[PDB]
Amino acid sequence: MFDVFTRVVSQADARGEYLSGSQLDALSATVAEGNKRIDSVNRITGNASAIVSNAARALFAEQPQLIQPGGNAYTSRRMAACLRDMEIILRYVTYATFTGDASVLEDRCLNGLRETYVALGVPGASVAAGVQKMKEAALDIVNDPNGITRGDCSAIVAEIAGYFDRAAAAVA
Amino acid sequence: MFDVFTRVVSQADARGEYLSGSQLDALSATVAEGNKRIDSVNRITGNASAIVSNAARALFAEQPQLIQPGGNAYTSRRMAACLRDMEIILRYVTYATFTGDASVLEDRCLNGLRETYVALGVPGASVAAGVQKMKEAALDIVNDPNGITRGDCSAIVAEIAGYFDRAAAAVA
Amino acid sequence: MFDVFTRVVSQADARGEYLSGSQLDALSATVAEGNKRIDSVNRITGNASAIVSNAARALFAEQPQLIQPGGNAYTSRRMAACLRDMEIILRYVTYATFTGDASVLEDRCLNGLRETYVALGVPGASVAAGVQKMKEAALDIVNDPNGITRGDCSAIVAEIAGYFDRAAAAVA
Amino acid sequence: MFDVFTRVVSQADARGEYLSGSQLDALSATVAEGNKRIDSVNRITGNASAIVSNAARALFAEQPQLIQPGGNAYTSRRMAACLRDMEIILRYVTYATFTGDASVLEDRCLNGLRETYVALGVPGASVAAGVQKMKEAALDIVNDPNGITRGDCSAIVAEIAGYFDRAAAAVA
Amino acid sequence: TSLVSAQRLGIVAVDEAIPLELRSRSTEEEVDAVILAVYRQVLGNDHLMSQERLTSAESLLRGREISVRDFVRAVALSEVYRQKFFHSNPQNRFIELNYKHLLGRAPYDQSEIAFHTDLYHQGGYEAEINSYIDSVEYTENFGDWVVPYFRGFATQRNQKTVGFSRSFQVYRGYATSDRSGSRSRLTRELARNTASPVYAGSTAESLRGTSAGSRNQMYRLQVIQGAAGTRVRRGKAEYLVSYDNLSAKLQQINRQGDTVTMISLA
Amino acid sequence: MKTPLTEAVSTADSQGRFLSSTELQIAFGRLRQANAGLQAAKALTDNAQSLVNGAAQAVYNKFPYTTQTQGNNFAADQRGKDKCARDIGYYLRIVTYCLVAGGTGPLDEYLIAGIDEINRTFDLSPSWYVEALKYIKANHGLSGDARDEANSYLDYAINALS
Amino acid sequence: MKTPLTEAVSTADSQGRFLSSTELQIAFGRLRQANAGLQAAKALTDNAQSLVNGAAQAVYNKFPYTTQTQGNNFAADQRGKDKCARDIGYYLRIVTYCLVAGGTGPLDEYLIAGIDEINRTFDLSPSWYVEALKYIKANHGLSGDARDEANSYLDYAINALS
Amino acid sequence: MKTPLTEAVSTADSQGRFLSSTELQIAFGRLRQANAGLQAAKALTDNAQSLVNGAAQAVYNKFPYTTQTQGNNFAADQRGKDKCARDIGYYLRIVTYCLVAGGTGPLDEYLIAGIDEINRTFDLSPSWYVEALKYIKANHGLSGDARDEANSYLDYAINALS
Ligand SMILES: *[C@@H](C)[C@H]1/C(=C/c2[nH]c(/C=C3N=C(/C=C4\NC(=O)C(CC)=C4C)C(C)=C\3CCC(=O)O)c(CCC(=O)O)c2C)NC(=O)[C@@H]1C
Ligand SMILES: *[C@@H](C)[C@H]1/C(=C/c2[nH]c(/C=C3N=C(/C=C4\NC(=O)C(CC)=C4C)C(C)=C\3CCC(=O)O)c(CCC(=O)O)c2C)NC(=O)[C@@H]1C
Ligand SMILES: *[C@@H](C)[C@H]1/C(=C/c2[nH]c(/C=C3N=C(/C=C4\NC(=O)C(CC)=C4C)C(C)=C\3CCC(=O)O)c(CCC(=O)O)c2C)NC(=O)[C@@H]1C
Ligand SMILES: *[C@@H](C)[C@H]1/C(=C/c2[nH]c(/C=C3N=C(/C=C4\NC(=O)C(CC)=C4C)C(C)=C\3CCC(=O)O)c(CCC(=O)O)c2C)NC(=O)[C@@H]1C
Ligand SMILES: *[C@H](C)[C@H]1/C(=C/c2[nH]c(/C=C3N=C(/C=C4\NC(=O)C(CC)=C4C)C(C)=C\3CCC(=O)O)c(CCC(=O)O)c2C)NC(=O)[C@@H]1C
Ligand SMILES: *[C@H](C)[C@H]1/C(=C/c2[nH]c(/C=C3N=C(/C=C4\NC(=O)C(CC)=C4C)C(C)=C\3CCC(=O)O)c(CCC(=O)O)c2C)NC(=O)[C@@H]1C
Ligand SMILES: *[C@H](C)[C@H]1/C(=C/c2[nH]c(/C=C3N=C(/C=C4\NC(=O)C(CC)=C4C)C(C)=C\3CCC(=O)O)c(CCC(=O)O)c2C)NC(=O)[C@@H]1C
Ligand SMILES: *[C@H](C)[C@H]1/C(=C/c2[nH]c(/C=C3N=C(/C=C4\NC(=O)C(CC)=C4C)C(C)=C\3CCC(=O)O)c(CCC(=O)O)c2C)NC(=O)[C@@H]1C
Ligand SMILES: *[C@H](C)[C@H]1/C(=C/c2[nH]c(/C=C3N=C(/C=C4\NC(=O)C(CC)=C4C)C(C)=C\3CCC(=O)O)c(CCC(=O)O)c2C)NC(=O)[C@@H]1C
Ligand SMILES: *[C@H](C)[C@H]1/C(=C/c2[nH]c(/C=C3N=C(/C=C4\NC(=O)C(CC)=C4C)C(C)=C\3CCC(=O)O)c(CCC(=O)O)c2C)NC(=O)[C@@H]1C
Ligand SMILES: *[C@H](C)[C@H]1/C(=C/c2[nH]c(/C=C3N=C(/C=C4\NC(=O)C(CC)=C4C)C(C)=C\3CCC(=O)O)c(CCC(=O)O)c2C)NC(=O)[C@@H]1C
Ligand SMILES: *[C@H](C)[C@H]1/C(=C/c2[nH]c(/C=C3N=C(/C=C4\NC(=O)C(CC)=C4C)C(C)=C\3CCC(=O)O)c(CCC(=O)O)c2C)NC(=O)[C@@H]1C
Ligand SMILES: *[C@H](C)[C@H]1/C(=C/c2[nH]c(/C=C3N=C(/C=C4\NC(=O)C(CC)=C4C)C(C)=C\3CCC(=O)O)c(CCC(=O)O)c2C)NC(=O)[C@@H]1C
Ligand SMILES: *[C@H](C)[C@H]1/C(=C/c2[nH]c(/C=C3N=C(/C=C4\NC(=O)C(CC)=C4C)C(C)=C\3CCC(=O)O)c(CCC(=O)O)c2C)NC(=O)[C@@H]1C
Repeated sequence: MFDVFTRVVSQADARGEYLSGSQLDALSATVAEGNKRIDSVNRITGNASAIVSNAARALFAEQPQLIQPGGNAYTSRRMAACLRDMEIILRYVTYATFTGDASVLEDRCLNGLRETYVALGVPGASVAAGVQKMKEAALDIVNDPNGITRGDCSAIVAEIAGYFDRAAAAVA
Repeated sequence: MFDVFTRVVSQADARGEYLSGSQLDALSATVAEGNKRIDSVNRITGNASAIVSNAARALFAEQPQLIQPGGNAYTSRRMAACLRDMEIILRYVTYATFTGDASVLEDRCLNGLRETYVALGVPGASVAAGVQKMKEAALDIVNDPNGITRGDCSAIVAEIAGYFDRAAAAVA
Repeated sequence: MFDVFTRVVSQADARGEYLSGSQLDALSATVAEGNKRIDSVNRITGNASAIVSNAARALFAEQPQLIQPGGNAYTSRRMAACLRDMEIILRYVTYATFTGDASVLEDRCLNGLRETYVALGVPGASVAAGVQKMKEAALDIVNDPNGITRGDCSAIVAEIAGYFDRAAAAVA
Repeated sequence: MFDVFTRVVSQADARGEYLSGSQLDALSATVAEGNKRIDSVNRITGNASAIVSNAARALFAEQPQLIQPGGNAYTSRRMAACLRDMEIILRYVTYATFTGDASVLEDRCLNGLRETYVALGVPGASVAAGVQKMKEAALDIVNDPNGITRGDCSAIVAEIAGYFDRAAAAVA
Repeated sequence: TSLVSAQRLGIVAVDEAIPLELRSRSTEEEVDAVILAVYRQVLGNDHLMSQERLTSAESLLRGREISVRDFVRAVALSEVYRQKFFHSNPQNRFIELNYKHLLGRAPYDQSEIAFHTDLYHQGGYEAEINSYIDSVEYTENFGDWVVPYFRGFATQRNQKTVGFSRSFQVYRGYATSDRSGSRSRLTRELARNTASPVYAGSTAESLRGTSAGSRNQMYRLQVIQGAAGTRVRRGKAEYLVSYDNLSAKLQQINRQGDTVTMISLA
Repeated sequence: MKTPLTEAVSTADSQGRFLSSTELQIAFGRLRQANAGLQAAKALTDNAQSLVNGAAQAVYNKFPYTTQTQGNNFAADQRGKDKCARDIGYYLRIVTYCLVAGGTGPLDEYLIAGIDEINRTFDLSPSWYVEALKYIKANHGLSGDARDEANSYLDYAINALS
Repeated sequence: MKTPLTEAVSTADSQGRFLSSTELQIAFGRLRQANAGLQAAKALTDNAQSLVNGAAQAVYNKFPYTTQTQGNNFAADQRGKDKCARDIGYYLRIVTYCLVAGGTGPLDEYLIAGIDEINRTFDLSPSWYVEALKYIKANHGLSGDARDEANSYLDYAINALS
Repeated sequence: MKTPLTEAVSTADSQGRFLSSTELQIAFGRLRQANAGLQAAKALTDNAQSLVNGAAQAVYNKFPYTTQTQGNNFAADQRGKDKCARDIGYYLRIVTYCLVAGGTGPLDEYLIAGIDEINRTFDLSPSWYVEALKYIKANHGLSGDARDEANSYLDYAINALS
């Protein structure tokens, strides 16, 4: 996988050139944002169970066919797997947030996921909807202004929202 | 894999026939060439490192784009992988020379190599060029009249050249 | 070793507890069975040689491989050892009956006996068979209603059967 | 494993010495016996099945206890194992004959074989008897003057006898 | 196992090992790490010379042409594996090495030995090696993408308890290897379906006090004894003797005709 | 197929090694043997019919019940006698391949692997074929190296069947 | 590509775990280092032409036969000097990547893996590059954390060559 | 220990087979070669001192810096000259083993396995030893099969170093 730094290095090497002064400055701006990135990873992580269970509850209420007998999330093993997938996706979203690059999410989570669901008969569109609900609760949790040094986290929130949107698109 | 002898056996068995007198005599003619065959394998093997290294230097001199940054032979791992591939091909050509049949080279080295290189982005045409340079040096080494019981090795040299050509044609 | 009384005592001391009325009453009932316990021990002991030799003779009759040349009970030395083991087991069974607790039989006789027999090639399953024969003969002797004050010894007879069964289970 | 040549090399290298002119001559003498050695290997190999089965038949005829019910070679699985062991021993003896060194026989076949048989209750003395029968039939096959370039094979025959003897010693 | 036991038994590092899986779109470093782990496991932690590496099989794995399980099998079938573990070993030692290297456990029963001796006699070396890697046990523990790892120190479904005790015979410590052939320490206990005490890590140690002689060392002799003198109470015995009395004890055991199964420092 | 040259390369390839002097000596060993093997092949081939016919009759003589008993597995009718001659012809022809190839490779690949199952399924006695193979050993008329190599393959088959 | 951030995720992913305080502390460790690393990369980059030419001459001085002996592997001609100058530039450029990445990942991926085979195949002495790297260590003019991290990568390359 | 005889048994043992004509042919290849191998070994042995001295001098000449430069890895002093002559003697002695054994086994096990790590750790150039081996090839005075085999081992070592 890449992180925000090695992404720049890898592109530089293919061209055989040192990082420009503006590329180093840009990475310095990334470093200046490091604490907010760490806080957002910590906040999502601390609430992971709630994020998953609430989004799942919201999804099944919005989409009752999923849990009716014969529905895809019916039976304990299928429900268990569905909850696991939500958590896996959330976990890899935080990985991408931690590293500052989507490569981990794409390579280790999303690659092949659409084909997996198509083969299994998992409704990918319902997965994307559950990812949207997780996205919503996660960003509210990250933006919660209480109990934390005050500042502007809009950039990190946008970056996180992108990773969620990436996940939702990969399945839907 | 087949050798020169079992190649004829397998064909004969497929027809349920004994080898003909013509076939046995052909095999007896191969036996007469055996010493030359062995010498040619020995000579190529004794010079394997130089054949590879000189062929590679000559290839990177003619095709400097391979060894510029972002080029396919750039970075140590790719350069080392490239040199390995050259030595592998030469190794399998000596196996084919030793057995007197192309199957070992084709079954193990060449079959699927084109497709593998295409997926990797390895330039198959440049590999063929390198195989050509190894072929030219290898044939000169076999033909060196010094230090060996003089004789006509034209037949064995033509066979060895054919094996190099198979290898070259299989990558490009 | 423990006897029926010290077994209860040891458990109570570990709990830091006086024996309860029920436990004392249970021991009182044990005391009431004492004469029948004593009689059973005396009856087995008085017939010990016959019990052992008859069981041994019956064993070798049913399992002639034991005494054929090369058999584990062949040669005077091994036959003698085998007869001794039968006597040893019967003796410790009578000890356990006398004390009313298996600890003597388990600690002094059965512990490690399977390990000894496997290590030395003694056919444990045949020792078990002989023990079973000794069990049947001893119980007959204990249960004989002649020449003794009549009463119900089923509880002591059941306890004795348990000791033989332990012995048989331990060697195999 | 060592062969007759590498045996001498290994000893020489440990002493940091070139092979002495005496050692080279002794090896040259080994080479001069090469054709007899090959013939002895070929002859024993060509009769392997007869050698094993005849010796096995003779063994069981001489030692009926092996195949009586309860015997160590009774039941198809154990009889099959027994025939396998005979074949194995013969096979490694031919290996040692072929290499001119006992290392293959000792390392692959005999090392720990006594302990295996003792552990399992395989009568090692009977195995040794079986090996002896195979040895006698083998040496007669090797020494048969019919249909072979006449000469003195007494040295090779003695060496082979030594391998059979070592096997017979090892199992018991 | 937990720290309290693992520390005494010298298996803390085994307990904290994490299965290594080759993921989709792995980096060059991850492939390198996987190749290293396979060599350490399948070759029993020998020092691996660069001349011994499987150049081609490594390339194919790196190219995603073959799975991790294929690469494990390539190494197991290689001449390196053969020379290390097969050509100079008796069969039963070879088989327990295959169980350690390929399944990460010790053999459970004599019939496993019998099965694999028969298979070697029937189909040779390749058929023997393939039986481990193609087995249900291999596929369900490691599948195609996870490097094998030692399992014998953890409770496995459908294991025998004695698998745990036997693990200490084939796993001798982190800084050890299966390099010197030799005989199996398991032969007798497999053949007779028994177990042996675990003397590993610091469990071999016994108290010295003032009774351990001039060097303050005790040696633990494990013997199998019979009554061929005083009465013998157990067919299996242990003696603790100081260095100064060790020769006398051996001679005593020898004179009695009893068998020494193991000796070690205590 | 298992022959001196392919085994040499197979071993070398597994080690990722160029052929060395060890393999060259294997090639020389093959050359020493090849001409005698080719001569043995021609001699067996030329007398194939006589050998096959003779061998088939040898089996009938030693196992007369094969030509007297009715059954799919026996040669009491023309069908079985033709099966039998074919089979013996297979053994003979594949043995000549071994002489050409310089190893048991052809026997292993085409005849021996699976022969146990064939004989069991179709109730064919391997003792029949052993007798046919012995006849061929006794009548092929080879000598010297040609004889030694041919008999090794005939015995290899015989050992496989017993 | 080993770096603190990728190693943290790799470890957690192998365990199927969410990132915890342990991985958070790794990130803080990265942040504490990153600005000094970026400063070092700029300083090295701005002086690259001088460090590379100076390092190459240091190699030529220490090993004068490299500029006097004919051969493809030596730098007695302009072709070899250009190759040598290029190679040293690779080491310096890739070292600046390690400072950006905060780990040896770039050296491992781009340079170290396979360098033994290259030097062996083309008959290049690793001592030449050790001398070149030693020159850079003494002439990059860094201090503090930028010096310490930068020297670790130059030392890391040297230890790989020895 | 790659050798014709051990290879034949190793293969047969791996397959769980008796030796067959394939392995017998391998033995014949060995026998055809053995006397020449022993003769070469005798000739190299008798000339050991002159070959080693000559080879070391040929290296010192081709690489004069090795005699002029201080350092544990160079032959400026007697210590280094001793080590160097010792090393070249190892190469020669083990090559004689290969001729006796009939294969590269002795070079593989005693010398080549791990040589890369030694040369890198102690900063010894393979090119030095390559020159030594080239000299021995040019001056062992052997002919015929002895020349061919001995050169194959000398070239095997050379290729392993480059
Ligand atoms: C958007 C994400 C929200 C936000 C974040 C924010 N955080 C800081 C500063 C810090 N946060 C931490 C975090 C931790 N310290 C620890 O010991 C651990 C436990 C392992 C964690 C997670 C730290 C160390 C700092 C720096 C010190 C400080 O408290 O200031 C800031 C301030 C700016 C900065 O980049 O440091 C901000 C903005 N703030 C909001 O208002 C959002 C809701
Ligand atoms: C074309 C290949 C060149 C050529 C070859 C050539 N060789 C021979 C004859 C022999 N070569 C050998 C080889 C070896 N003997 C050994 O011991 C080893 C080392 C393991 C080797 C490689 C042998 C045994 C012979 C036969 C005896 C002899 O010394 O000649 C010939 C002659 C024809 C023949 O078939 O023998 C030839 C032609 N000759 C050339 O001119 C080409 C450059
Ligand atoms: C089952 C065991 C059988 C059985 C036993 C039984 N015995 C008694 C009573 C007594 N038995 C004795 C024993 C002895 N007195 C001695 O002097 C000796 C020698 C040391 C012995 C062994 C005694 C003293 C008594 C008590 C007095 C009496 O004679 O009765 C009973 C009666 C119940 C009781 O506990 O007293 C019983 C039941 N009776 C059977 O029918 C079983 C076959
Ligand atoms: C003791 C073993 C008996 C014996 C043997 C013996 N053999 C030879 C000579 C040869 N034997 C062979 C063998 C083969 N040639 C082949 O093609 C094959 C098949 C692969 C084999 C097994 C060969 C090649 C020779 C040399 C040529 C020849 O026919 O002479 C001798 C003679 C001495 C020698 O070393 O050559 C002897 C003595 N002889 C006996 O009397 C014993 C019963
Ligand atoms: C009744 C004894 C108590 C109770 C029940 C309760 N259950 C849920 C939610 C779920 N129940 C299940 C169970 C199953 N689903 C299956 O497919 C199967 C196997 C065939 C089982 C056993 C599941 C999966 C859920 C969650 C998803 C869903 O709602 O369908 C709830 C609501 C929980 C929530 O957060 O919505 C409740 C209330 N609750 C009590 O208090 C009763 C004593
Ligand atoms: C839940 C919101 C929805 C849902 C999910 C669902 N998924 C599966 C099964 C699988 N999911 C995956 C996905 C992954 N495995 C991984 O390792 C990773 C990458 C790290 C991912 C993303 C896989 C591979 C499977 C199949 C194997 C397995 O289940 O472990 C199921 C079960 C399908 C079945 O038939 O059993 C379900 C139910 N289903 C819904 O209805 C929701 C919309
Ligand atoms: C050198 C002249 C050219 C060159 C080569 C090059 N090849 C690769 C990668 C691979 N080559 C192979 C081929 C084989 N592997 C084997 O084991 C065998 C025998 C069966 C063969 C024929 C494979 C499988 C790979 C991929 C896996 C691996 O990297 O080892 C590379 C590396 C490419 C990359 O790392 O992305 C290179 C550079 N490249 C050139 O530019 C030359 C023309
Ligand atoms: C013959 C002179 C008289 C006789 C014999 C008789 N013996 C037994 C029983 C046994 N005999 C032995 C003896 C040995 N077993 C050994 O292993 C050895 C040492 C090698 C010897 C000497 C034994 C141990 C027994 C008992 C166990 C067994 O039956 O094998 C009997 C039967 C006794 C019984 O109760 O079954 C008899 C009849 N009897 C005469 O009247 C003869 C004059
Ligand atoms: C008879 C039914 C079977 C039989 C017996 C047999 N046992 C041994 C040897 C031993 N038996 C014991 C058992 C004990 N010794 C004790 O001191 C006690 C504790 C109170 C017990 C339970 C022991 C320790 C031994 C070994 C030492 C000794 O022999 O005294 C043998 C001899 C074994 C040998 O060959 O040495 C035999 C024959 N054998 C059978 O075949 C019957 C099934
Ligand atoms: C009877 C239908 C035909 C027949 C029989 C025959 N059998 C043998 C020899 C053996 N028979 C067996 C069989 C078994 N041994 C076992 O342990 C079991 C399983 C419990 C079986 C089925 C074995 C192993 C042998 C060989 C060893 C032995 O002799 O015990 C022979 C003699 C063969 C020989 O070469 O000595 C014979 C004659 N023969 C006929 O003609 C009948 C039609
Ligand atoms: C036959 C003459 C005698 C006999 C033999 C017998 N052996 C066993 C069991 C084993 N034999 C071996 C030996 C080897 N296996 C190998 O792979 C090799 C090296 C290539 C050797 C030397 C082994 C390992 C065993 C144990 C495993 C197995 O059972 O295969 C038995 C079976 C014992 C059992 O309890 O089943 C037998 C019968 N037995 C006799 O009675 C003859 C005297
Ligand atoms: C509970 C009453 C007592 C207790 C138990 C305890 N056991 C272990 C560890 C192991 N237990 C076993 C046993 C088995 N494994 C099997 O597969 C089988 C069936 C075939 C059995 C009987 C094993 C093998 C282990 C070790 C491996 C493992 O732990 O998985 C522990 C853990 C010890 C540690 O330090 O981890 C404990 C706690 N402990 C008590 O205090 C109770 C008296
Ligand atoms: C060098 C100062 C001394 C020396 C060393 C020597 N060691 C071995 C072999 C091994 N060394 C180890 C040690 C380890 N392996 C590990 O993984 C770990 C870390 C956890 C350690 C400490 C092992 C396991 C081996 C055996 C495996 C293998 O050799 O590959 C040798 C080789 C011996 C041989 O080739 O037989 C040597 C030479 N030897 C000396 O003379 C120095 C005093
Ligand atoms: C300089 C210290 C000395 C020197 C250098 C020299 N190098 C080469 C050839 C090569 N150098 C490399 C190195 C790399 N390639 C890479 O991709 C990387 C990683 C990013 C490195 C470090 C390689 C691979 C080659 C060979 C291929 C090529 O030609 O580029 C030469 C020429 C060697 C030849 O045979 O052509 C030279 C001269 N030479 C000296 O004398 C200096 C002391």
